[PDB]
Amino acid sequence: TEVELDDNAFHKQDNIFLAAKNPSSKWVAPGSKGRRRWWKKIGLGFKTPKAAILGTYIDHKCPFTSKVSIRGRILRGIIIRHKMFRTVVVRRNYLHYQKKYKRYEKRHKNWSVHISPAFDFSIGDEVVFGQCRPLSKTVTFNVLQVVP
Amino acid sequence: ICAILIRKLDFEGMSHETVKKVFKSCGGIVGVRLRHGKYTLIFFKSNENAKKCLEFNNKVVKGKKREGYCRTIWVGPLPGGTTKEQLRKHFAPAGQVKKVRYYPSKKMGFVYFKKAEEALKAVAMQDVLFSHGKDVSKLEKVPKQLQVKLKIKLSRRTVTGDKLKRERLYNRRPPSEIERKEQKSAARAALRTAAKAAK
Amino acid sequence: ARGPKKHLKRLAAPKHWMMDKLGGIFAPKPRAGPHKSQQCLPLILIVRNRLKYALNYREAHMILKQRYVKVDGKVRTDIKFPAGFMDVIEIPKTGDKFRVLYDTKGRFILHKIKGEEVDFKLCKVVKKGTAKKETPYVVTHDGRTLRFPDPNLKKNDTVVIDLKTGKIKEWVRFKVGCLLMVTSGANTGRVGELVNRERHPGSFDIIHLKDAADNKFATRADNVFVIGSSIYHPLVSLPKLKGVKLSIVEDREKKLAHNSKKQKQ
Amino acid sequence: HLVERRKTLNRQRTKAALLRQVAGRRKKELDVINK
RNA sequence: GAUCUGUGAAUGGCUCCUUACAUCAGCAGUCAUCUACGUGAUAGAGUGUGCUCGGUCCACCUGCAAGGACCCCAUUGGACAUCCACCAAAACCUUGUGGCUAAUACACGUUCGACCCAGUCAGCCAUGCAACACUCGGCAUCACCGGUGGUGGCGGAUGUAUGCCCAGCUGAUACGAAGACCAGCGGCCGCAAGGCCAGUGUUGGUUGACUCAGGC
RNA sequence: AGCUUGACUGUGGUGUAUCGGACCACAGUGGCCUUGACGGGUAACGGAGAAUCAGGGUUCGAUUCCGGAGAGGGAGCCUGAGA
RNA sequence: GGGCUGCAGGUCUGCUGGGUGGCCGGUUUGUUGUUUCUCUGGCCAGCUGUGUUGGGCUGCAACGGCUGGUACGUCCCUGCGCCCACCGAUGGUGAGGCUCCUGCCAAAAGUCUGCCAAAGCGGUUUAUGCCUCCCGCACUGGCAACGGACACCAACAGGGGACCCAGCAGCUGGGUUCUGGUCCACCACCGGAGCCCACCGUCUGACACCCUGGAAAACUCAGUGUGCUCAAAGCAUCCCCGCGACGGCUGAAUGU
Repeated sequence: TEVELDDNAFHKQDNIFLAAKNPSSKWVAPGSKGRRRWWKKIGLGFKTPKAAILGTYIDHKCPFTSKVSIRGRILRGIIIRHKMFRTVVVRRNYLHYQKKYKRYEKRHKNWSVHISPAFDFSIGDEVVFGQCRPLSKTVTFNVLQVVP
Repeated sequence: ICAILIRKLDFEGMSHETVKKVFKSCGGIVGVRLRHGKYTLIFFKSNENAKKCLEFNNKVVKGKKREGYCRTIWVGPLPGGTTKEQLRKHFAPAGQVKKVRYYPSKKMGFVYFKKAEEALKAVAMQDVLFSHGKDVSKLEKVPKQLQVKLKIKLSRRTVTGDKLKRERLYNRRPPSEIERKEQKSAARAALRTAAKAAK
Repeated sequence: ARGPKKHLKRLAAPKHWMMDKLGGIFAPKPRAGPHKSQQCLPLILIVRNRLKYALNYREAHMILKQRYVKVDGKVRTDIKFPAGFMDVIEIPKTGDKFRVLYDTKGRFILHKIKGEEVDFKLCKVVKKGTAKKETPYVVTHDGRTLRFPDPNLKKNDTVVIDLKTGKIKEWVRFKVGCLLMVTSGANTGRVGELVNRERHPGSFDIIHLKDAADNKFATRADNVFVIGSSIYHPLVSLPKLKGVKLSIVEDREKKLAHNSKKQKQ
Repeated sequence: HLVERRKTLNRQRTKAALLRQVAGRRKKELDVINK
């Protein structure tokens, strides 16, 4: 789906040298066909998707297979829509308490969040997304878990 | 001089010389503990080693102990492709040679002669340079100028230590290792019996 | 036009300096030395306001540039040098020997000490890195480097350095049971043994401490300071209350009794 | 020298304890299977 | 006094015109960064090839594989200031020219601040299967005799300091059972032959996380 | 009551001290909105705070402390660690 | 859910319409009298003790002065104390770990109602300047250490050295040490069972809300202490000394 990229350049992974004569088994994964893949385990109590570890897609701005570090807030939202490429709109309906009238308001916030190609998701699924460096004008969060 | 936790200075074979017996003891700064036990004894340790501690006192021989008793010699830095026969040649003028054990992983050798005298002779043969065989008629790098020392390591005592280690091994594993031994002798002789038969 | 600011207003001064708000518009802005600006005492505050040798700013400059105020075993002439926690301040011409510590109220006191206590210091490891040519070092809270520590000296430990040589003399682990002191937050200046460390990966771990008597408080792991392997062996002398904070009714009664018994004469 | 000495000390001690166990376990069970 | 150089003038003081998620407050991140003063450590550059090759002095033959005699280390150069003198302009906190004369200015320079080791080049030794491959030598691809290969070592030349940049490697593991065989390498029984497996120490920091630190 | 067309995302570069449509080239058609977008107004610099205040709240805060902006209006720079 | 062994009151049970005072519990305040105890400085017996002066501190103790003079057992209700229903885990490594048990069989009695302990018996088990790895690779290193009583000579097994002999570190012998008679205490290594910590893995919705803890600029506000003459304030003051001195305790809490 979004594993597809442009055919204007040869998209390779940064830290994997594809023409190594005698490479090591450090990135030979325990379920792959010998395909070497650099990945990491972001470590705030999250699990690296098997799709990321054993996949073929190339994604900078992916938190598992690229230099993008997850640090800062980690929020929970709902996928409003997926109409950008590898980016997805996420909404947080929260309740803001007005002090004078001792009641609450329905408020919301959207986020252009970056879904890596390691995540299966349908529109409406819940998402936990952690903050990364600015990846675009509005994108500064990566999707760390999709919950059906 | 054996100093592990208890320094033991020695004089002679038995309590013959024994003049530093009370000297160290009444030595105020140097030693509070006193010297005896058939040889001189302290439980003390200062910043030195025997190396010069001997001359520190400068009053006696300072020679238990055992030397000149060896039927074996150790030979030192030994070029890569040396051979047991080459060592036998290199130590033939010292006497008749009983055993030689060449260690390439250590670049050394053990030469078990037949008599202590031959070993003493071959320490004197430290001066002689090496030549695996050949002759001194042609000169090159082959002169190696080995080192030679005396060794307390004999055929009998190595036999004893060998079985001592083989049975410091487990009690149940040796036979299970022997059941690994017998299947090797079998499975090797197996296709050997089938070798000449099938052909 | 903007760069680094050079002044510190008297109101914006750290409150743990009992700076009087009417005695001047400015306060001496600490220099960027070893200690943090809000966890430090300027040498002018130690010389003029506490140990009133200097009657004012001019005489403080004089005393300090005359090169006889020694802080951590070396002379410091900067009137704004940020002397902080666990530093030793000697004045030889006077025979003064202090270790700057925290009282139970969270202020910097100058605890008078003796010979061996002045000949070493106690500093907590905050960072552990490797420099070029494979040089393992450990950065402490006094900002110093200690370019070759023992390999088994992990981060939150404390170290006993000899202020003469500047090398490491001892070190104390941060495991549960160690005697410990608080250096920030509300509970600063309190001493209590470590009871348990709650982990919070990605944020601040929390440390639960049992006071010398039986009280219990909590603080942050980057907020604690190890002093001693246990409550029996403090690696440094300790002030009058020994880090035992009193209740506020107890403190009020203590102040009242002191004032009354003093007025008695 | 410190790190290398402590590495060699570890090897010396670990091997010593291991051989102690090898000659203790399998010489306890020696006589207990004998009699 | 002056002057050159260094450093400060980016702080402070004033005002509230602008500015409506903008500013700001509290919280948090920099694993996406910069840094004078301050402070704690650090610091070994004759260095584009093994040598010729830091500089001169000889050699040999489209260079060499072991060859030499000295020299460097009591520390550089050229300016422009203050000064003197002639001055342009109505002025200007505008300015020209000529002659000296300084440096922590500017330029320039660096042996003894290393030693050893790795590595790179070359040579040699001991011993071993073998007639297979690629060749040096003789002929215009059918061809006849040497050379290199395996293993274990020694060694003559040097001893590539560091930052930036690019590429490759590393930056581990913390779950778990046994055999055969062919090569080599050890060790054991061995005079040896031959068999064999009881011994057996002579590479990893940080973080919650890294392509990070550090190292080759 | 609809707003936006570098507008929103992506790939490859540029530039920067650094991330980033910040800029560019090529692709796509996105992005916000009655939970008030976009626009307009300023008896708008923001906050700490001030005045009242049973409680809940009301009004103010140019002004000393912190942050921002400016130096007649604009804009461009050099020096420097920093404008 | 049944319940109730077990504290106070209530279910129960019989009462109380007396007028002062000192003494005693406790030290309650200005006093003395200790000095438990650090600390202080020398002297004195080769920095540790030993008495000591100075203030600190109170195990306190009195003196005027004192003030303070509803009950057992019984049916249950909470605070707890229990018996009686049915069907998050696991795996490694260390930590510059802790605790417990720990040689053989086992009387009777003990337990579960044929298994199993407690706990004496008996001897088999243990004591170096030594041993072990290394022995010329580093190894002067690593490893390993659980008594007395009574009182006696000598055999034995084993280990050990320095000097000399015969033949294929050896024996052959001869030329200067550690265990032999009982009792109690022990019982090492090896191992077993938990607990605590740090790290590394596998598998079976999210929040509001309330409570608790941790984090948080000052000035202002509230508030603690303090006679700037009071007050608004400030963060300082206060005490000794006045005959003459080379000072002392300090405070600047705390909160919303």
